Formats: sequence, structure tokens, C-alpha cells
Amino acid sequence: SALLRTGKQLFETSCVSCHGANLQGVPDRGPSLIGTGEAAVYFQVSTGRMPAMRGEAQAPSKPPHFDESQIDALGAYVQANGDVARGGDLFRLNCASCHNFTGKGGALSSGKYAPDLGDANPAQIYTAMLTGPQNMPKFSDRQLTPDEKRDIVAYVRESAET
Amino acid sequence: SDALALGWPTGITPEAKLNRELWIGSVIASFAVGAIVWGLIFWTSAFHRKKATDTELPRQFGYNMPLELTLTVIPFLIISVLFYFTVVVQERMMHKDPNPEVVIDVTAFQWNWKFGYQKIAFADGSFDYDGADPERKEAMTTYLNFDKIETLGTSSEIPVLVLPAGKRIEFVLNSADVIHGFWVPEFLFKRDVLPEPKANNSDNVFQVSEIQQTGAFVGRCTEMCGTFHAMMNFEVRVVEPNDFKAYIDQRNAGKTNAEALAAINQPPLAITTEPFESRRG
Ligand code: HEC
Ligand code: HEC
Ligand SMILES: [Cu+2]
Ligand SMILES: [Cu+2]
Repeated sequence: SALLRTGKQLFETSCVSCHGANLQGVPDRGPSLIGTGEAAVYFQVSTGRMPAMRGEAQAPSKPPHFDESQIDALGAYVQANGDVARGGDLFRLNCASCHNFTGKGGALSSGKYAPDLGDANPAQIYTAMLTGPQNMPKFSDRQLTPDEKRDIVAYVRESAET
Repeated sequence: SDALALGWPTGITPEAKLNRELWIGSVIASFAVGAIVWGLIFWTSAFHRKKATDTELPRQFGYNMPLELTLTVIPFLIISVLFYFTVVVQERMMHKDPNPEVVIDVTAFQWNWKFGYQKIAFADGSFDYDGADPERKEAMTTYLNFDKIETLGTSSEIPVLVLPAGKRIEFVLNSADVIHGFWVPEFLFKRDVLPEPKANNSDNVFQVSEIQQTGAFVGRCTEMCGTFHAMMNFEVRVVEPNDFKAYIDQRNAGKTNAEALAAINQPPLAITTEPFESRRG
């Protein structure tokens, strides 16, 4: 499992500056998690004041804010809690409104492509869909079932890789 | 009867059954006049050039001013007995009522018909669901109507819409991306769904008075959507009013149409249409 001692020390070193379970930059978004999960807290928020620290692709780099064991440990510490046909139809019904043509509703320049998503992978997309980023509301539980989330994540991933 | 109406299905609403009564006004108007004009063109096939009136050109008459006045008013009074019945019938349609007795959002997205249920109040005043959450709507920064008993209908599920068969029904007609079309052919009626109907000076909604038959009927899309326009089939079911109360009470706890239609001992998949093999693969 992820080491919660590493998770606490990583929180203190890199996130305590803006987050004491609160948020000093957007007040209401600190203890506010939509469809909160280990996978979503792990995934780098694509929009807002701070971008995900992970280097592109999760490759070793000289400016990473963290390695993978550090990410998992902190995502776990924060998380105390105390078919491509289906994928295409789900995309059209729920996500085409802001992401028609692979673009971004908030910014025309911003896109759902891998260059825009950097070190993207299916798990990172699934997670942001589940609980989602700041721009798009959470989809799990509230709107879409696990098969539908899995299928829409796969469709977005295949469209962006190709 | 059945042959004079050129292939219309028998309407299940009393407003559609008024169309099929007016559609056999093809007899009084079209096939009556369309046999008079055939009865004059095929009458001038007994007027050939035979070898007796060969050196004699005909009477050479060109102007008959009583005839262009009698045979102008007679085509004018037939379209003056129309634009009366086709004003009364469309006034029997386009009709609204502040007790709609079920309200169903249809939300035609790109290619597979996400339905959904809004407020419902029977004439007995017994069911009263009234579910359409505004908190889900505030997650979009719109015109779409979101709710919690929605029928998604993915590419192999072919969405089945369930509505009672003795009550008034309202169809709020929205679309996410493109102008689609909403056509249950048994409702002898069709309205195109638009992206923003209140921004396009549209009417957005229609109502049927009741349904007079039980069973399950096909629904297609008409105005062109794109690639898989032939694959947008939905499929209504007109269940009993007592089986409809047991449909939502199984669905309000949270199941799917493969399970909610099974608890009211009815075939769960669509029985008058089916998913296409050309799209699933
Ligand atoms: C009504 C708004 C809205 C809806 C609906 C929405 N999104 Fe988003 N999405 C955003 C915004 C805004 C961003 C930019 C990231 C941020 O907010 O920081 C975004 C970013 C993303 C990203 C990351 C792109 C990048 O380069 O960082 C993915 C992947 C994504 N969305 C997937 C989806 C999927 C899948 C659906 C539906 C099946 C969806 N979104 C529906 C608003 C939305
Ligand atoms: C160990 C986890 C973690 C650390 C450390 C972290 N963040 Fe975040 N951050 C997230 C997650 C998860 C989101 C997605 C929003 C949510 O949780 O709903 C996010 C979102 C954001 C957003 C909004 C992006 C958007 O589009 O909505 C900003 C801005 C942000 N973070 C800034 C920072 C800054 C600045 C730091 C450090 C100086 C930081 N973060 C450290 C996990 C972290
Ligand atoms: Cu359509
Ligand atoms: Cu269509």
C-alpha cells in the first residue's frame, strides 16, 4: 500500500503552503471534493492556479515536484475519509458540450490532446472524469456508471493517442 | 378505410386519430380532382388525327372567359374548404394544459436519445413524483433539462421510454448538439428538436391528450444528424397505469431498464427495433 508517513511528510513539504485541509487561493475548493477518490486526488488537475507537478509521461526529470511513490502516498494521506461504441455515445451525450472536436469549453487554445494532457494515460483520464477537474463537474455516482466511465475514458484516450 | 389512407398507421392518441380522419380527405380532394384531370387527358386520346379531317384545321379557339372564371373559383373553394380543417386540426394540436400528468424530457444528443422524467401528477392525485434536480443543472455554466430517472440508451442498449397508456403526456424536446427529429410514427406527429429552442423562437414542446392502446412502438429520427442518423432508434412503451406506478418504484431505488421492465413482467429490450450490427463493431 502507500506509506502514510511519506504521505504526511510530502503534504507538509509541498502542499501545506496553500492547503491546511482548507485552500488559501480559492476558499471553498479546499474541503470541497466532488466524487473524491484515490485515483482522482492522484490525477493532476488540468485547470486552476496550480498544474500537476508530475513531469510529462511520469518520466524521471530534474524539475519533478514528486516521484510516483510520493504521489500515491500523498493522495492516500489526503484521502483519510475521517466498449468504444458506448464510449463514443457517452462522450457525445455528456462531454461534447464543452469538449466538441477534442477542444476545451473554457479556452479554445486548450485541448484534451496528449500534448495538452502531457504524461496522460487511461487511469489519469478516468479519475478526472469520476470526480473531475475544476472546469467539469464530477461524473461518477451522480451521472455515469463504471462501465460508462471506463468506456468514455477509453474513447478519449484512443482519440488523443491517434 | 385502409387503402384510401395511403399507408398511415392507426393513431394511438386522439389527436393523431384526427389526422387519419383528415388524411382521407385525400379522397374528397386529391383523388377526386386527380381523376378529373386524368378524365380529360385520357379523354383526348379519342381525338387523334384521322384521315378525314386532314385538310381542315380546327376551330382555333383561344379565349373562353367564362371558363377561366368557373375553373378558377372551383380550385379556390377546395382550398377554401381546406385552410379550415387544417386550421381546426392544428388547433386541436399545439394545445397545452396546466396539469400535464407526466413530463418527459427527450434530450436528443449526438446519435442515441437520452430520455428522462420530470414532474408527474395523475388525475387521481396519487403518484406525485416531481423529480428534476436543479443542482445537477448548475454544474454546467444552460438550456438542457437534467433529472435523475434518465434513460441513457448507449450504442447497444437502444433506449426504451416507458409512459402510461391512459394519461396526458408532455414531451419537452431538447437537443445537445444538432437539430435532430423526434418521430414516433404512431403519434401521427413529428417535431424537430433544436439546440436552443427558446433562443430560436421555437415552441420546444408538445402534448398528447391520452394514449388509447397498450404495447410498444417504434421511434425514429428524421432531420439529418450526421453519420449514424439511421441508428437513432428509440422505442416507447405504453404500459398500464398500474404497471407504470410499479415501474418507477422499482426505478426510484435505482436499477436499469433491463431490471425495471423485468419487475413488471415485460420484455426488457426493445421488441420493435434492435441495435445495428454495423455500429456495434
Ligand atoms: C460543463 C463543463 C465540462 C463538462 C460537461 C466536461 N468537462 Fe472536461 N474539462 C473542463 C474544464 C474547464 C477543463 C480544464 C481543466 C481545468 O478545469 O482545470 C476540462 C479538462 C478535461 C481533461 C484534461 C484536458 C487537459 O489537457 O488538461 C479531460 C481528459 C476531460 N476534461 C474529460 C472530460 C470527459 C470525458 C467529459 C464527459 C464524458 C468531460 N470532460 C465533460 C470542463 C468540462
Ligand atoms: C498531493 C496532492 C496535491 C498537491 C501536493 C498539490 N495539489 Fe493542487 N490539486 C490536486 C488535485 C487532486 C486537484 C484537482 C481539484 C480537486 O481536487 O477537485 C488539484 C487542483 C489544483 C488547482 C485547480 C486546477 C483546476 O483546473 O481546477 C490549482 C490552481 C492547484 N491545484 C494548485 C496547487 C499549488 C500551487 C500546489 C503547491 C504549491 C498544489 N496545487 C499542490 C492535488 C494536489
Ligand atoms: Cu437525430
Ligand atoms: Cu437522427
